[PDB]
Amino acid sequence: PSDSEIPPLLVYKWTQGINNLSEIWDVSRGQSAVLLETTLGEMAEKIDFTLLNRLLRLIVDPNIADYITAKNNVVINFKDMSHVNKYGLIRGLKFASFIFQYYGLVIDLLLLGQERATDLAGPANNPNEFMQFKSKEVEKAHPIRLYTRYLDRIYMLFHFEEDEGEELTDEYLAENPDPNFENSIGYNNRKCWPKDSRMRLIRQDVNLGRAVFWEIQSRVPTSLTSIKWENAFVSVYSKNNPNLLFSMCGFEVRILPRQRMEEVVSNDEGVWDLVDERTKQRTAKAYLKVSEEEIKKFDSRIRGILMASGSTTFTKVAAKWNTSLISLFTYFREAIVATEPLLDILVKGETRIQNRVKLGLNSKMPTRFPPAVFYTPKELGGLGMI
Amino acid sequence: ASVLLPQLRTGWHVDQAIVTETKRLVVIRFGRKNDRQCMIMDELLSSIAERVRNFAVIYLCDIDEVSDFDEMYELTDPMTVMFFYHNKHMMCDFGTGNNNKLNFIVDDKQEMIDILETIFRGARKNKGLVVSPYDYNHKRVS
Amino acid sequence: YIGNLITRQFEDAYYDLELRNSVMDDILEMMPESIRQKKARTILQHLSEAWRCWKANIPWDVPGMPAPIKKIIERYIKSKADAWVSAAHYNRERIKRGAHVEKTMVKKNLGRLTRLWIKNEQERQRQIQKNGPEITPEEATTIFSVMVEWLESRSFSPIPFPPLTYKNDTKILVLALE
Amino acid sequence: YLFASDMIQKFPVSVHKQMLRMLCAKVSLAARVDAGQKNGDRNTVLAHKWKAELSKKARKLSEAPSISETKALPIPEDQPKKKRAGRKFRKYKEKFRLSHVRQLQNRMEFGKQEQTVLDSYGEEVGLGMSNTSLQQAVGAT
Amino acid sequence: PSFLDQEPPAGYVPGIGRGATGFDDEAANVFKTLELKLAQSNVKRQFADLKESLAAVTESEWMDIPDATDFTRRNKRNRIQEQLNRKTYAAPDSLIPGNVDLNKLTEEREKLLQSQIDENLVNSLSDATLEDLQKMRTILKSYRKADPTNPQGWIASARLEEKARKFSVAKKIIENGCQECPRSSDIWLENIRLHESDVHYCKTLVATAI
Repeated sequence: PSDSEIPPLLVYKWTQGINNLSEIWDVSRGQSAVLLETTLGEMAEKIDFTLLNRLLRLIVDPNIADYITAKNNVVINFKDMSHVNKYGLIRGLKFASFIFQYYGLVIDLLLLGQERATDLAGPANNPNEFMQFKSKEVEKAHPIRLYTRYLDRIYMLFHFEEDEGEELTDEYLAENPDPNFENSIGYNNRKCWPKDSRMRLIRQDVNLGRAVFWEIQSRVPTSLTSIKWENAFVSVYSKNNPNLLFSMCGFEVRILPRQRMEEVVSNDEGVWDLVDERTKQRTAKAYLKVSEEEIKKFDSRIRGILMASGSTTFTKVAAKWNTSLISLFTYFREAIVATEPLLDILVKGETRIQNRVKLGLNSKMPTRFPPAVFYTPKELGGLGMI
Repeated sequence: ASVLLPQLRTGWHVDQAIVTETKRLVVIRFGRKNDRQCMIMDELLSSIAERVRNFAVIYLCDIDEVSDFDEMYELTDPMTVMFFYHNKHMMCDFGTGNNNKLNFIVDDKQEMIDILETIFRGARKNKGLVVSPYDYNHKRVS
Repeated sequence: YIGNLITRQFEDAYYDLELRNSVMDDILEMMPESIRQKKARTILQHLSEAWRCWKANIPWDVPGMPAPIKKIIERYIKSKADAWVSAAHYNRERIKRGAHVEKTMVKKNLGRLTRLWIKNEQERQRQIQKNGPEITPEEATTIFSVMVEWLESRSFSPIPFPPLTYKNDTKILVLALE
Repeated sequence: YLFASDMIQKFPVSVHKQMLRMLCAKVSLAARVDAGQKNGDRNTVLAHKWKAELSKKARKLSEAPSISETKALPIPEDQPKKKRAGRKFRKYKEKFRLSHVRQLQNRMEFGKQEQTVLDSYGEEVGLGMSNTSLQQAVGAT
Repeated sequence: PSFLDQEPPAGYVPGIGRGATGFDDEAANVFKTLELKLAQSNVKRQFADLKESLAAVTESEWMDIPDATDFTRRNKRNRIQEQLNRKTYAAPDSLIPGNVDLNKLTEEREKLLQSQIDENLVNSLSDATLEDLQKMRTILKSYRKADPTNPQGWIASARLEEKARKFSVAKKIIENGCQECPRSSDIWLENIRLHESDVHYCKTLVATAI
């Protein structure tokens, strides 16, 4: 995260960027854009203090760096058990954010490459804005068009021609080869969408995505971070799949233009209209859902705030669940209207409190227990539920 | 259990054990002692016994050799827990519906200490029935 | 119903605890000697103490314990250990599902799964220190050359140690404290 | 060097520090005895009983304390707790007692929405009636 | 343990002992026979054969066992964590989230920093509530109608309802107050300040003001 864009603004600005790339949606000649999302697993746990320490000696006075690694080496204690952390970063430290993001810059430089990362950052004197390039030529130079990293999660947007895709697929099928077409097995597309929305599986696009991911995994060392296919989501926009699927900061984003729009049905409520800067018209649209992980996190917090945690009082439960659901509706906002499954978890969970408040009053089931007690400002004595 | 917790042999050990102690709070239990439900309550009442020693006290009573108090206190059950203070039955209000005895297991040591403390409070205040701080409505109500 | 009615009127927490009281009954029946109650108490203390030491991942070796008693204790804490690890997981999955969970069962599961997570972590520390750093000097050479080449390409002046008198110093301290 | 000796490395991980300090002490003393003794007549008995002492130290520090009888809670009896008062006791008790502004924060108005500071950490903080009406309009707290 | 060792003296049928409170034959045998006719681990075994392998331990070895000695020291750490959790405290009065600002905070304490060195050499508050602003409006109506001639009467309510309403309604009651006041220049200065125009209206304000 930067100090400017909140994660939602990172999602919106990101989609606007993909839409603002030059002729990214044209598959006519065989162009295939591949957006690879993957989380870097175990990274902060496998960070090494010697390498990390030298990389810090690059940034800062080695006194500060030796303080940092010296602080990352301490005795970690839990109840009646003690050890030392020799291997891996201690996140609870305050500078652990700077260390985390910088080591993430090491892995970024490995992913992008010296020349290409130089192309994204532009001149050091006049650093370009996020997803802004000095020229369409350097935009079209390397297969990587857009790149960004949110914590462990990394987002790499590729644009290939027919010859490029055929080359990488021929290479990864040269080292790989599996004539049984098992490449469709183990592939995990985001499953929270409605069928056709989810990207279809076609051997050329699947082998394209797995080929790119294999190039990336082979590009980044193993002893640094573990990049796993089951942790990686690879979306492929091509002549086949007119859906660009990526999960950023909890938002489930599918992107479809006006070009191929006729392939599927519009989602009506809860949508974004992506506008190009050059044409000054609406080029694409991005339909959104809430990710299954964020849904499991909300249902998680409800079951934990009610079924797991009892006793206490009423106004405290209504206030805690209240601020929880306010937090979620403020972070997701419009996507809640679009996502069907969570709108049920809302009613179910919101009913769990009324049951929790009723069954706190008495053992019997109230036939009709008036909503006016739950919904009423706390100033009047009500629970203040929203 | 069956180490720290004294096991009352017969109905005379039960009766006498109840009558002797004026100061402490007599906690009697009854269970088949081979049953999982009463076994858990035993292995809880060992540590609970060590904590509540100074005021309450715990006594193991199986129903094998003693059929006497079943006809009196209406005990069949997988297990039961009886309380007595000044040789008087201490009625304990849970959300189970049975105020006399508790047939349900509790999983929290600090909780069990809390309800023993509570019935000890009402006991000294001489109240026949004391309201347990917790509910146990939906928990067991067996 | 009615039959048993007139008849009577006219007259896993289970699994692990059963594993413990089972061994307490076995040891209880081992030697029926004198002062067997005190021995049962001390052996119970060795039993729960041993289980706590395994929970703390610490060698429990006692120089004065007899070999077969040490063996039966290790066997117990190994089986109890297996039901403990498997239970801490299966219950965790039941919590992620949200089907049936007990209010202090989720807490005890937090504790147990915690202790096994710390155990796995410090086990990883012991292994990494055992076989040395995973990073090879070739990989470190390449990646460090990449970072250095980047900082040189960007011409990045390194961050100095904070001076004795720094301009924004007091405001930075304010930001930290707030 | 001495930390690599068997005398240390044989005992568990917790005792290496004490065995290091005591060990270095006994090594200094032993070398001083060897420096005091002639080359012809030397006796190892001193370092022998010192080695026995270090063994006793390591075994005692290795053996943990026996479990105490579990401390029982006090009998749940209510007491008047007397009264006290005074500058001494009003300071020490003053750090514990909720202050007047904390009480005013615990008081919340009936009709109007109470004044609420939303912290960057959380929005749940109300100020209750702690601020006067006029004060609440100007918003200077 | 005394009553346990005393043994029962035959029996007292204890039901009546302490005064406890309760809150053909061939036929029976036949129906019992009818009920009859109509009604018709491993690791523990390892514990058992290990129990059999125990036999090598002599009683003289039994009399000596290293009891207790808890190696986790959860007794001490339990005592310390207990000492830490006994009491808590009340938060000081500086934690009421007024926070002032990092301006008065920083420029306040940086001069203290410079002093020590030389010796060694609306905020986040919720929106103003309408009823409260109604009390404001009534109170200031009273303080205005007290003396209309007081300039600080329309200036105090001027700024003071100017913060609440923020709008040209408060600005208008300020202007009417300037119509009542005029002989005082301060109400005209604050008047011009509370009006925003470069030329059109404010130059007329200056004209009337002079």
